[PDB]
Amino acid sequence: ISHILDSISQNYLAQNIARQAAQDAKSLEFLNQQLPGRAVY
Amino acid sequence: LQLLNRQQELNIAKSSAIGNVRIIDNAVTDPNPVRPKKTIIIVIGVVLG
Repeated sequence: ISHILDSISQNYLAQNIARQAAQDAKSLEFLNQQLPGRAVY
Repeated sequence: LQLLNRQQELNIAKSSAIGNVRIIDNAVTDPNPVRPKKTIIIVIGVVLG
């Protein structure tokens, strides 16, 4: 049960620190998909 | 060039578009029916009788 509760806490931590970066992660994903005047590049 | 940069930023913002709504749990069905509640129906039958 202590192993399970540690796993729960770590999963919760990773979920929180992934939701925080979610918006920037998807922005970066679309920017990578969007890389092809040169000043804009 | 300033408008080009603004247009690119708006492209990124439009495509990302992550909303203030999050689907945490997708739908899964509880395999045990919520109706009829067999035990309470049989108990009510007993007590009503």
